[PDB]
Formats: sequence, C-alpha cells, structure tokens
Amino acid sequence: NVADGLAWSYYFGYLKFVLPELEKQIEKTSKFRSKEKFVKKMFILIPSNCFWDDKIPGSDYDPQNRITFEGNTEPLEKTRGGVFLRHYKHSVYEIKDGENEPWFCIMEYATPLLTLYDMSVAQPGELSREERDAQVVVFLRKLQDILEGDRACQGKYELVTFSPDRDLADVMLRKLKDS
Amino acid sequence: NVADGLAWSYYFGYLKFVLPELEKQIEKTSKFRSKEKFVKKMFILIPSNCFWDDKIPGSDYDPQNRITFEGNTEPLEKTRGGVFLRHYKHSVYEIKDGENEPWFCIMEYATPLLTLYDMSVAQPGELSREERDAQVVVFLRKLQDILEGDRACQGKYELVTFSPDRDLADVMLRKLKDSE
Ligand SMILES: Nc1nc(=O)c2ncn([C@@H]3O[C@@H]4COP(=O)(O)O[C@H]5[C@@H](O)[C@H](n6cnc7c(N)ncnc76)O[C@@H]5COP(=O)(O)O[C@@H]3[C@@H]4O)c2[nH]1
Repeated sequence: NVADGLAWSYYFGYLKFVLPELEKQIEKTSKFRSKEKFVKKMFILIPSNCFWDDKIPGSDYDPQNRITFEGNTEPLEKTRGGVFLRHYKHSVYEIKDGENEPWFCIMEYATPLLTLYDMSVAQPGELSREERDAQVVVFLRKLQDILEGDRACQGKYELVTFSPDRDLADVMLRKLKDS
Repeated sequence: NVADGLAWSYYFGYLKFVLPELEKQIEKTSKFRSKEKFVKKMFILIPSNCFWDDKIPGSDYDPQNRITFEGNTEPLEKTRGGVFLRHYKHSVYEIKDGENEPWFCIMEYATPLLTLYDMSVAQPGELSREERDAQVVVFLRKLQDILEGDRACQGKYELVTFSPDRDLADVMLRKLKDSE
C-alpha cells in the first residue's frame, strides 16, 4: 500500500516525462553524443537493502573502482508545483570493461526506496525492517507494472535489481552486454 | 496507508534538508534580503482537490492576478540517489494588497498530493475519489506530525490549506497579516 504510492509518485512525478525524452536529452551534449557503447536508457538501480551511497564513483558497491562519473547530463527544466524551471538531470558514468572499450550509461537509484529505508530507521514502529523488505518487492512489481503500461517508456529504462553484496560493476556489465 | 509514505518521502527527500536553512538560502540574494514584508518560510500549498496549475502567477486560483513570480532562490546542491548535485530551489512570489505595500513569500504546492490526484484518475479502482479525500487528511496530519517532531524545521514552514474555490491571494494575505 505504502510502496504503491511511492511507485506512482516515482512515475507521475518523474519517469513519465523524463524517460520519453531521455535519449533526445543526451544527444544535446557533444561529449556524450560522439560516444560509442553508450546505451541511451536509464538504469534504475534497485538495491534490496534500500540503502546506498548517494555517490556511486568508488562507492561500497564499486570495490574495484571500475565505475567513474562522466559529468551530469543537460538538466531538464520544467515548472512544477509553483517551482519555476525545476531541474531534472541525470549522471553519466564510465564502466571499465577490462581491455575492451569502456561502457557509458545513465545510472540512478530508485529514490522512493530511500524513503523506505529512512522510515525503517527513523520510525521502526510504523515500518519495521521486516515490513520494509516486503514493500520493496511490491514497489518493484508495481513500478514494473506501471512502466509496462506506458508505450512512451518502452525500451527507455532498465530495472537493475541487486543485493548490496554484489559488485555493481559486474552486475552492470552483464545488462550492458545484453543490449 | 499510501498517504503515510507520501508524507515521509516529502520529508526525507525534501523538507528535512531544505527547511532548516531556507532562510539563510534566501539571504544569499541581494534582491531578497533588503526586501520588506518578506517572510522567509515555505508556504506549502495544500489544495483539497489535490490539483493545481504549476504556474501560480495568473493561475486559476489567482483570478485578480495579484500574485507575481519574483524569481527563484539560489539552488541548494546535494548529491542524492547516484545523481550528483541535484538542484533544490524555490520560487519567490509577490502578492498585491490593493494600493498598500505588497507581500513577499515562498510558495510551493505539496507535490506528493499530485500523485494522489493522478492515482485517482488513472486507476480509480485502486484509489477512488472518496478514498482520495480520506488520504489527503491522513497526509496532512502525518506531515504535521513529522515536521513538528523536527526542531530544525520549527517555524520555517507554513501549511496553507484551502479549497480551489477560494482566492489564493486572499488566503495568503490573510495568513500573512494574521501572523503580524
Ligand atoms: N516542490 C518540490 N520541489 C523539489 O525540488 C522536490 N524534490 C522532491 N520533492 C518531493 O519530495 C518527495 C520525495 O522526493 P524524492 O526524491 O524521494 O522522489 C522523487 C524522485 O524519485 C523523482 N524526482 C523528482 N524530481 C527529481 C529530480 N529533480 N531528480 C531526480 N529525481 C527526481 O520523482 C519523485 C517524486 O517527485 P515529486 O513529485 O516532485 O515530489 C517529491 C516527492 O514527493 C520536491 N517537491
């Protein structure tokens, strides 16, 4: 129930209007446009623990330092909720693929998940650590259900679920190859 | 409870770190500090319908067109969810009081409410308009409880509840004047 609202908010307040124009947005940067092996879809990071380092380069998920920040994308300006020209931008990362050419992709954590974690820590009485795990599952399936119902979001995103024990670089490299 | 999550997200993902220094953020702009009748607190707009025009100046809520966009504040930069330096800024508005001196304040709609509205329209089976009305109340009470439990957020915000039939300019002028 609570995860349901977070999934809808994640769509209506973000994904619905940032995914259809994600490809077009990236092309505005020469540094990004001239790039090969750059998948033009949002890789939504969904860790099972619901916690992450807001900074991915050299994060705990990236032990070998194969992931590197390539600068943000052109910020999308949109007026919403009385706030003029609110900024919607994404971070481009560089993933070393051994001796091969490095990979480039947009990586973002599912921000509603941070609410679930913070709730479990700040108010364990409303959301227990056990209850938190259940809502993550609901969130994923609900979000997937919503996005699958949006033709404009078709092939504009990739849900990357992984446990925090996994090497983010390894997990990412597989999905990057599978494209 | 869906409204509970929306309230917590509105806090943890926004209000918790934008409210305590909201005043200081405003002072960074020369045009704003020297301004009189300028309350340095976020007036969170909470319409009962949960729907609004994203542009308040000359909006449907502002018939007499007394509200005017006076520019945004210096954006607060913070890296969140793998996104480097997300921008968190607010819009300053000017409210005309007839021939008298105008008022200045930050006005924002409660963005989680738009989710409640959109849910009621897209999937009425999951969230009916009757259930939506109940969830707005829960959201409001929850949001108040959360903010009241944070002294850093004390007296740095103002919840402005109103029906979409009322004149936003009037309601705001009332709230601003009653706070002396
Ligand atoms: N008025 C206003 N100005 C803001 O800057 C702002 N930032 C957040 N919020 C509201 O706080 C709550 C929690 O924030 P969160 O990041 O976890 O979820 C966000 C986040 O997952 C995603 N999103 C929205 N804007 C951005 C953005 N600029 N960058 C990345 N992700 C974003 O979409 C969700 C819903 O956004 P909103 O529908 O605008 O309202 C949010 C939300 O209800 C804001 N409200």
